[PDB]
Amino acid sequence: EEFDAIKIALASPDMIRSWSFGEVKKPETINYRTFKPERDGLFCARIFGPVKDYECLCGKYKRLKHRGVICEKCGVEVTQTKVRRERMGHIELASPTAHIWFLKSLPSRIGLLLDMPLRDIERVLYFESYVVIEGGMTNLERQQILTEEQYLDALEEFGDEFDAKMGAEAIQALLKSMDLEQECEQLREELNETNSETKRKKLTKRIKLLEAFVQSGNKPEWMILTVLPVLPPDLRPLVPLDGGRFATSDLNDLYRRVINRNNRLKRLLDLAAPDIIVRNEKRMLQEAVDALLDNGRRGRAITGSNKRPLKSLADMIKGKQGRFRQNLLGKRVDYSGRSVITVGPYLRLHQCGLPKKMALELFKPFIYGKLELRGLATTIKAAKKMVEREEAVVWDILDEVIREHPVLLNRAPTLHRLGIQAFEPVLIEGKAIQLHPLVCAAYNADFDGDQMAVHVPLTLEAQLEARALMMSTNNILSPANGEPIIVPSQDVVLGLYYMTRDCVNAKGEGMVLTGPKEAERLYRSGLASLHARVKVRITEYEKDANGELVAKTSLKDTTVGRAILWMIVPKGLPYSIVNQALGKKAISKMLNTCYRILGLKPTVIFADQIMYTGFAYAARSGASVGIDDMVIPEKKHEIISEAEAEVAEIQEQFQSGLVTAGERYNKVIDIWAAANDRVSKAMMDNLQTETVINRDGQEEKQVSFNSIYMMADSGARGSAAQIRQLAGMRGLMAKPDGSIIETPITANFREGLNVLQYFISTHGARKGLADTALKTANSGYLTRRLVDVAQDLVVTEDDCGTHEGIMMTPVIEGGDVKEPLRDRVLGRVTAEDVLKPGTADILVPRNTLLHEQWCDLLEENSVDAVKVRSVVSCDTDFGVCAHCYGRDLARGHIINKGEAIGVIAAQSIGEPGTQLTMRVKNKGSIKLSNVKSVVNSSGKLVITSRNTELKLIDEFGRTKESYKVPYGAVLAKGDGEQVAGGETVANWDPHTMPVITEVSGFVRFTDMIDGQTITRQTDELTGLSSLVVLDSAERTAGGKDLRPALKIVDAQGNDVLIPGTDMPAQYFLPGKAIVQLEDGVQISSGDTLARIPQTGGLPRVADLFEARRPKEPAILAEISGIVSFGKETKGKRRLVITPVDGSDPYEEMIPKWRQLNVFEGERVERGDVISDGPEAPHDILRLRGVHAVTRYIVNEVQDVYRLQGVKINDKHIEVIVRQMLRKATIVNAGSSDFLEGEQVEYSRVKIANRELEANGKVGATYSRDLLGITKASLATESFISAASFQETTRVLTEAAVAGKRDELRGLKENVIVGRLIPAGTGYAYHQDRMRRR
Amino acid sequence: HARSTGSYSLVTQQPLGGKAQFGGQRFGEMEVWALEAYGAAYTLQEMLTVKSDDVNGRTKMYKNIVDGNHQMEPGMPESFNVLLKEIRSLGINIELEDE
Amino acid sequence: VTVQDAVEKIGNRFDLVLVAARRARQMQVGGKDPLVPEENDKTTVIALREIEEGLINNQILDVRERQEQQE
RNA sequence: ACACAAACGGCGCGCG
DNA sequence: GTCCTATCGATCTTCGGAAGAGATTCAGA
DNA sequence: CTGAATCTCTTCCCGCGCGCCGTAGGAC
Ligand SMILES: [Mg+2]
Ligand SMILES: [Zn+2]
Ligand SMILES: [Zn+2]
Repeated sequence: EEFDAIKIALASPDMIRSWSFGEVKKPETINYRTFKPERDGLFCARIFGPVKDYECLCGKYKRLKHRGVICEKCGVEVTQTKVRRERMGHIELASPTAHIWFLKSLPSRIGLLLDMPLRDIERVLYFESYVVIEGGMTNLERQQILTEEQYLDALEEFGDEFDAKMGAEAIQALLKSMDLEQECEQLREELNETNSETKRKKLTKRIKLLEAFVQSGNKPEWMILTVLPVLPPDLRPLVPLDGGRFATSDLNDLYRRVINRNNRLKRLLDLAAPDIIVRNEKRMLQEAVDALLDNGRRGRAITGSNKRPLKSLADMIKGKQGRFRQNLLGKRVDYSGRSVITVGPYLRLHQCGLPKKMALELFKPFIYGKLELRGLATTIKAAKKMVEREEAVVWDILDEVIREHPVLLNRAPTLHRLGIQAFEPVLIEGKAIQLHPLVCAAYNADFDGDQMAVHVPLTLEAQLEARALMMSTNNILSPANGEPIIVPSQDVVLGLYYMTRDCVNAKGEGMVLTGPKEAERLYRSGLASLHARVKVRITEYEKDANGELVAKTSLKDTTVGRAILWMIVPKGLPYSIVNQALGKKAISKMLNTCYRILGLKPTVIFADQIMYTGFAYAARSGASVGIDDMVIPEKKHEIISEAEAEVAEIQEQFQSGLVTAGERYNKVIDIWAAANDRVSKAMMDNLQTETVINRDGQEEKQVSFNSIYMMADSGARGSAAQIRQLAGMRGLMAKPDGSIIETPITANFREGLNVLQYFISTHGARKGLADTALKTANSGYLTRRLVDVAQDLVVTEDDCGTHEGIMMTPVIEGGDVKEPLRDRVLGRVTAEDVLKPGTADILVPRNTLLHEQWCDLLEENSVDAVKVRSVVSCDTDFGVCAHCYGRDLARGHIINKGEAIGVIAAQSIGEPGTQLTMRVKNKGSIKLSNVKSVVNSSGKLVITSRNTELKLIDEFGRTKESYKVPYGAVLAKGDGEQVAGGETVANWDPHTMPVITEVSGFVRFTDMIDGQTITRQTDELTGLSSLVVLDSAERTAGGKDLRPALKIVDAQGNDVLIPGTDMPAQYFLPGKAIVQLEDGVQISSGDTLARIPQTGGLPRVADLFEARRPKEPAILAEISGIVSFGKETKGKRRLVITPVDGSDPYEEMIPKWRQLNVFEGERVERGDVISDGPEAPHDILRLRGVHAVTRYIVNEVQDVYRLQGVKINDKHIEVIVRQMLRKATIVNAGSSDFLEGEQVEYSRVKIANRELEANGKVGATYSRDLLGITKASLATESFISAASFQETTRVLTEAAVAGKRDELRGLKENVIVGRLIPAGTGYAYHQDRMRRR
Repeated sequence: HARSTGSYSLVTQQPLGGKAQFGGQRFGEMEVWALEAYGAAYTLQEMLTVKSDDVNGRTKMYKNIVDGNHQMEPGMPESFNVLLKEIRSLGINIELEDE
Repeated sequence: VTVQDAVEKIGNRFDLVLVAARRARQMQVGGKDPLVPEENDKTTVIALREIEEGLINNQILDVRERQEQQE
């Protein structure tokens, strides 16, 4: 039926009665002797509904015809039993009762309204302390809580000049007493006066709550339960585990307790029991209800004899076991099966093989239809009866049914959308499901026993959906990167690699062949060897400027295997690519380029022929491996013995005392490192070199045909490390602590390890397994967080309208680049026209899709950076615009509108995360940045700037290099000088911080006070003793009072002015500065005399996305002003930053231990590092956020994967960033009813300003806010999604008081209710559905 | 193991589980995301509504297959009703909005 | 068959499936027999073939239904 | 009368 | 033996862990 | 009204296969 939104509200007591169909009186369920439901009890038929079919228990009626009559004997309406599962019943509470969630939400909803702390009101609720009301006639109070004895004595003081109450009754009375609207206005007036922020925030929370509460349809007094609903019995079934011995059903048990607890209280109320007893009873009643809801939020959970905590109502909803995960977001599905996997070489890429047994089952409904279409089956049961036969005709029909029907196969757990793909089936006699080898790799299938699950699409729409998208032929390209995921297997690649290799001399070598046709025949006859060298005539095709393919013929010198393989190659590809040994490297780019040149359709067929050929000649090659293959270098013993002698010298020298233990230790490992590497040199060099061959007389050397070398060299499997261990030495090894054992594993594997050596290796092996075990668990919980926040985003616009964008550069770290700008700009769109080399000429339009050729064209030019539009900059409302996203990785061309990119990005990041772990240099020209420097008496330039950087150009005119040059460091290179490696950049102090006499003159102790501020440290054996400055935080009061500053002087009696300004040049000093160029000594501009003292993967990326402020962040400047100290250091040190215009009186509190890049008179600008250390992203957002923080975050995460060499496309990260700052903060009245200081979702405020400013009305001023993904997701507006994510109760409460209404935007909401999500296909329908609106 | 059709659990109309009982395979939560990654939606709709959680639709689907139509009626996942009842069984009032 | 080409004619993956299904149900139970020849294929493929030719398209389908209503 | 069928919740061990 | 009947809540083998943000809370300023 | 040193209810990959196993107290 039609509906569009979900709304949340608090049920007024009558509303429960409206839902009700009967009061449940008796705390009993069934007639245990003969199991009728208990009338008036937890399963009363007439309250809920008939137990059987359509008929009552007293059998007054026995057909549908009787619909619509009570039976006077046993009441229940003659109706379908299903109604029993639907209708609810109510309970009458003996006394008002408090709902716990509102009480004990982390911000106590009731407490906040009351402005009374959670702990206190609890006393009143539990009848252990009174709360007084209407006591203004006396010393008593509006709502003061008081001790029972305080109350009782107050009773002696006053008869009834007050009222004192306990329990929910008192709470509800207080709520009823609230002049709630005036209270908010009363508080609003207070806010205007409030002079302290800590007070303000507390206040702001309250008013906002009250405003929301009143504006909502909710009224607080309803929160106190008086009538209670009880779930329909069928939803709380009592299955007969063993006949009369039913399985436990907690919810019924809880009801049982409450009902009995309620009844017993009723009795005493009837009897008018003494007050103390009933008071206790009231609490015990509250206790039971409390348990019924949560059963654990109270001090102690209740448990049965089984000693397990009973499952409260909330339990079925909340958490991992909750409905959301248990049922809604994942569910068991009919027409499904699981099987063990196998590889079928004969299969074509689009095909899959499955067993007949499963197939016969899976398509039974289809079979019946065909049988009855055949007319062979008189009825369904007859059809089912025939199928039991498994008769030949059944198989004939099954083949007809399955003739082209697509099917779905998925491994578990899925990594990404490639994890599930569609296939066309073929039938198999066995029981395993057969998979094409090339595809399985993408699935990450390992045949060590992996199982797989199968599902069948039923309807026409699904079948087309499966064939159009999921079918394997469609999915050759990875979506995380527009690169072929289909690159052949280890075996397939190796066979071709062996085939493509050449032999210096071989059978049949040296003939001339007209073409591959005779080449195959000659090899097949055995008259010539596969890799024998040969001359051949060949034809190849070039596609013209438009694509028309024309042929050319030529002769080539080649090995035979290459010619035959060329026959498999389709037209339009140059022969040269195959005229070489083909390892996985060559095949990878060959296939990739082939597809782009020729398209998809030739590619898929081309892949199959490659796959078939590789297996065939891999078998012929007989590429076996044997122990003899592992040749060991004789140098292994020699180097080991040689190295051992040297290590003994180091140990002896330590015994001599000539070296420390640490130096002794680290020198030894270095000796081992050299020894191992020399072994690697000998081992690796020999194996590759191991072939000497005769060619028409005389001998020659060629790359070895050794099995082991071919396997590693081909890239099929292993690495140089593996062979080094096996043939060389297992090498240096470390404890679980990471400390290297001072002796490596000198032994290889070809010869066995010694016991201790092997025992040592166990530490490393287990550690690797240990890390993997927890990592795989930790990474999954990360991905779940990712998907939730990302899911909302969808491309809906074509263009958002922005001309703005971010600028792209190659990462320039560790000197020059470590990535190409070519790869990153690819597939994006410009923000502005590209400036051609030279000036004023534009090379590319302002919004060109930067596909391959233009990127090649750009890099051909001298470009260094380019500006591109971004999804974060995208101005789209409730979504994204296509042009901002640009190319689709899985399609090459621009994206189709209506696609939810967010899930794609999340998955793209998710898979690689598992692979993480949880356990002057060159030629160029010089350039400087953040430059401030002066020239010293030595004729060289020294840096006065506190953030100078060095960068270098390649004399082509493009710049790629960067370094930080310390403050006070002396520049060896000026003028933008040409430079080469070894011409080191500068003279700098990497050990300690200097202080520079920037002016030229005589250094004086003017205003540098002896004893109190500068003190002669003893300096021990030096003989000479040096005056040393002492810090404010350590020196006597005199150190504070007479703060010293290094001041130079000239003929004026004071330093010549700061160049261009009459200010004194005194350099205000920190402590530990040592001065022996004492008063009166000569000094020049820029000279210095001071020397002041200064991981992992998955967790690093994790907290980054959650954007946690680091443990101890760097201290950064803000505002453009000159700094100064005053509020002398006591706890925090205070500094004033004064902009010379507008807002001079800005000052901050700063920790004492941090070193400072400025002291007292330095002019500093916003965001400048006062100290190094991890930056809090929020402040980056605060200072210069949108573009800057994006680049910062993008680089940081990219580094983790760039370290691992994982080619994640950056644009996906931008998607996450979009959500991170989807929120915004307003500080303005503007001209809209947003609170003067308000936090909002950006889109809502953005559009509001669009109309508000279009009206000419003052738009509100806002800043965009940074939320960790976890925090952001929970903050989302569509509560349903957040409710399903985690911390359910804290979410629902949020919706409750708000009475929020959900419009079911996004995917998750639509998924839950099951209607078509706004995905590619569904979006079109949803788009048209709104067209109906 | 394979199942085309079979009984359903009382507390929730979703198919039984496992091999001992003739249960059906669980479409994992993560795998839905993968499906969501592709633009296919009708498949997903059919997945939960027809194949998992709609007595009315799946029965009607059953007949249509015998009728050779291979068409589904949209239906409404039953378990969703269960959740609504439970939430409504709390002190929360929750409703569906027509407009 | 595997298309990877008809999408060019209609220009969108999602529209291709949506439009194709619309046509498919016609030949499934709606009548309006296939326009492309038959090779014991299934209607999903048969309709898919019709668009693969560029023979059938949304605009033609819109024309086809509205003109047919007649009396 | 032309029709249902045997799981609710835990624990241990293994699996990719 | 079969079958009926009313609460259910103390003292015993307990502790077996730990990251991260809203109360309530320690020291004056 | 500032200060940390104090403070507790969220979360802990996806699926699968067996095996066992579930209120107390009493007409004597
Ligand atoms: Mg495996
Ligand atoms: Zn009756
Ligand atoms: Zn845009």
